[PDB]
Amino acid sequence: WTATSGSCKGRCFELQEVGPPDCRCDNLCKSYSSCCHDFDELCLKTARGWECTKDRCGEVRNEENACHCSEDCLSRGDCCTNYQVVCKGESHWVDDDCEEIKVPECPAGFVRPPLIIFSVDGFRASYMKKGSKVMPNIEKLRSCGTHAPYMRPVYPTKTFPNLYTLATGLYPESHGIVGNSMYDPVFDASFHLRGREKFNHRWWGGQPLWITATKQGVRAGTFFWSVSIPHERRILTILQWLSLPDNERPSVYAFYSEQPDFSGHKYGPFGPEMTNPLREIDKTVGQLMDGLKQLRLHRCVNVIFVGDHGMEDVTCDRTEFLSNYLTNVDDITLVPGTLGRIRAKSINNSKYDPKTIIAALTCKKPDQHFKPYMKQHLPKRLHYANNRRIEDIHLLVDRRWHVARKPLDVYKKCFFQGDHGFDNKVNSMQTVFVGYGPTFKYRTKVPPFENIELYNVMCDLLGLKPAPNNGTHGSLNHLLRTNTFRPTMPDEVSRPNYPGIMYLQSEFDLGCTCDDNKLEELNKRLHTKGSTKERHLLYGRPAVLYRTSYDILYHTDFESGYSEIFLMPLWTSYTISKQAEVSSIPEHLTNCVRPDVRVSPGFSQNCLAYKNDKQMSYGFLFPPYLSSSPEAKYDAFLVTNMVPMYPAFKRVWAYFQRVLVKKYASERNGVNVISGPIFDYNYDGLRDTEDEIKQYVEGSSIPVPTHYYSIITSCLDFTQPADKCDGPLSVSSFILPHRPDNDESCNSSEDESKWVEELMKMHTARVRDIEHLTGLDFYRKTSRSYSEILTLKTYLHTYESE
Ligand SMILES: *[C@@H]1O[C@H](CO)[C@@H](O[C@@H]2O[C@H](CO)[C@@H](O[C@@H]3O[C@H](CO[C@H]4O[C@H](CO)[C@@H](O)[C@H](O[C@H]5O[C@H](CO)[C@@H](O)[C@H](O)[C@@H]5O[C@H]5O[C@H](CO)[C@@H](O)[C@H](O)[C@@H]5O)[C@@H]4O)[C@@H](O)[C@H](O[C@H]4O[C@H](CO)[C@@H](O)[C@H](O)[C@@H]4O[C@H]4O[C@H](CO)[C@@H](O)[C@H](O)[C@@H]4O)[C@@H]3O)[C@H](O)[C@H]2NC(C)=O)[C@H](O)[C@H]1NC(C)=O
Ligand SMILES: Nc1ncc(-c2ccc(C(F)(F)F)cc2)nc1Br
Ligand SMILES: [Br-]
Ligand SMILES: [Ca+2]
Ligand SMILES: [Cl-]
Ligand SMILES: [K+]
Ligand code: NA
Ligand SMILES: [Zn+2]
Repeated sequence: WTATSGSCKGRCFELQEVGPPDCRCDNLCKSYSSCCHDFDELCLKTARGWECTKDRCGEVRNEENACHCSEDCLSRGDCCTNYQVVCKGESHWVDDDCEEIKVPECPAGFVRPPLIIFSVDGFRASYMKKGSKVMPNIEKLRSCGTHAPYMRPVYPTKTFPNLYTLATGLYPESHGIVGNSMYDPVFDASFHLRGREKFNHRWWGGQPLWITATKQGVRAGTFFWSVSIPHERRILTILQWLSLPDNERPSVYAFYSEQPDFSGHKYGPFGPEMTNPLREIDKTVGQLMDGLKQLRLHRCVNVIFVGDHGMEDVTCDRTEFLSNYLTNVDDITLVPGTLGRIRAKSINNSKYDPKTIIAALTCKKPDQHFKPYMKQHLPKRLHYANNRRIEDIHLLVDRRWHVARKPLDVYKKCFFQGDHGFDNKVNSMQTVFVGYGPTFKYRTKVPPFENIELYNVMCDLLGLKPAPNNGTHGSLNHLLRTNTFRPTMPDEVSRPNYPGIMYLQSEFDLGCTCDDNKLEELNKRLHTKGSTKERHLLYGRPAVLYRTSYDILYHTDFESGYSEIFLMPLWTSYTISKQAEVSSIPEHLTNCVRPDVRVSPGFSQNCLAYKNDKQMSYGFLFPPYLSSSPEAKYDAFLVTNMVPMYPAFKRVWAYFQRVLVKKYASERNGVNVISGPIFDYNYDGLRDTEDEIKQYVEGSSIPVPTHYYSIITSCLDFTQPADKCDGPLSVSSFILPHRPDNDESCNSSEDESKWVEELMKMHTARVRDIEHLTGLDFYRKTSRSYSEILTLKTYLHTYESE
């Protein structure tokens, strides 16, 4: 109930929203059906259009007009945006040569440059190039400011998940908006685009920018606009707030456009009807910049031009139906479309088994256009598991396709030609970033980066301290002229032991067996003292950021940090030069495992546990294949280099170590490799403590990893070898799930050269992802600036074409 019979006189677009049943005059009132009786009349004026004309110049002020061409209008802050162009002989902002903005050029009484976020739904990254002839204002922003060739959205590449990530710096799994449509078992409530329940505050976690501003004494314009408020009115409102007295004037604002997403859905991303929406958007930017120019704010305000996701070609005929796979299709609920989420129709149904559903959806048709997953088996890069609102069964849908439950669903709703929501590494889902103003750089191109990083930068631009979030603060310092955030490296929490030879061979009873001169004895001892360490540890040893007990172990070919708690390395580091040669494991050494006389029997794995464990075998972190000599090859068979592996995963690992490491060393002019295990049994993307481990090698205290990582580093200038690099670095990394079968890879019964590298590409990762998962901090000792290293650690190698 609203007493909609109060009034909006003097209250139009009120910054503080008022409490029911008293009527509302804020930019969201329409959406709640709660505006005052007179809202349309006083706040949504249209009389005489949106532009001044020759005849309107110096007119007598008429309050009924949409915007004004009278003399006083500038003081009042309510001129039409073209007033000075038409009535005072001024040029449009787009027609002015651009000039570097070295410092904020603001009116007296501004305490900080204001920030305007101009957000656009479904603005695909390639429109910057492809639509460049019809977007001259945006093109001026882009070429004169700081721009990225594209920006990476979060998964799923839907509107609310992405808008709310921009606002908060958080993964959907942490902020809680995990979809456009959602079911929450704890509330027993649903969240939908149509309807009331989305307005409820319990859906929305983290701390969005407007709340971060307010709490720290920075005033915010209201970010959200009702769909029926026209674009010109949104602009004029923002220009109006900017004219308020110093004590009431907001410092941060948002504009939002429904376009080009709205038309993209109907016509596809490049439909010929797409030109017009792009024209209209550019026109709106023009109006803003002309309006800012009139108020002398065009060299004062920082402007961010940002999209939420791109748009892909999708039609009705490209639909996969679950009714073609499952005979039980009525016992499941599906959240459908560009992703699939499956739960049980009824929790009272005790016959429902996710395992049998997964199996029935796996590699059934030769060109199947989706892949089922338990959510914890999804690529770690998506960060899409740790929320009770994300269903245990997920379907990753191929770009260009839809998944539905039954054919009836599609033709009882062909309509659409565009959709979005696929994997966030897909080119067509990529979106835009342009920064323009005194705080951004001038005429600068920056590399692609993820939208989770922006909250920190908007905090920096406003002098705010950010709420805890998933950005890496400082990784975007290269976008900024000043207001950079200078972080310090985290401090090491545990220091390592450096054990010497302390145990006799016969003290080991491990069920392990192996068939195994002063010049070359002083030699091998210095190798064990760490003489080649500078070759294999190029960037310093990683720092252990938690409390634990570990050893540094040195060898001719590799160095490791060996965990006495988990009985295996946390990390193993080695360098493979361009010229290195692959050998095989000799026959006399096939089943060789050797005791490590630096490490107590009690802190060692044992062969008897692997013999007993019928499902579990073992592999090596440093590959024996890449030993630098027959004598150094013995080091690779030490029990301290051993880790548990399913026979199915060994096929993956062996191919990576035997074939791919050498391949990258040739292509890259040497590589440094750091490999290790990851334990994430509760799928929170964070390192498990020992009491969190759900699985051990049978009859032993040997914990089983959920994943294995590798970080592969070389010189960005590939004419220099990896161990003699003078400048910036180049990285690619992966987090491979440690699985007892290869069901994920439909081609797996073929040769490894046909499926392994594809799987690895899918499980590509940022070094930062690996840091969360291990509690390690890499690249401690380089010659490079720390901000540059933070950017390197947030890099993702996506394996998409240009
Ligand atoms: C991305 O960045 C984010 C933000 O930094 C990272 O997430 C943080 O991770 C922390 C570690 O998981 C976590 O810290 C916990 O906080 C608990 C208090 O939490 C409340 O307060 C915060 C701050 O105001 C608030 O933001 C939280 O909001 C969450 O919950 C509501 C829903 O309930 C949502 O509206 C909101 O979206 C958010 O949900 C998300 O987070 C929770 C986890 O908190 C998930 O479960 C959800 O699925 C969703 O992802 C909260 O309202 C605090 O209680 C915890 O303390 C326990 O654990 C520690 C171990 O150190 C121990 O000392 C304590 O004893 C305590 O254990 C007790 O409770 C256990 C469970 O009940 C029990 O088993 C024990 O026996 C003990 O009794 C803990 O400190 C922090 O909340 C989140 N923050 C956010 C915003 O998510 C995230 O990790 C980053 N991701 C990556 C990959 O880096
Ligand atoms: N109607 C709407 N009006 C505004 C927004 C919006 C969401 C997020 C942000 C950002 F980027 F700052 F976080 C700005 C504006 N979304 C919708 Br939907
Ligand atoms: Br939002
Ligand atoms: Ca974990
Ligand atoms: Cl969804
Ligand atoms: K075994
Ligand atoms: Na397979
Ligand atoms: Zn859309």
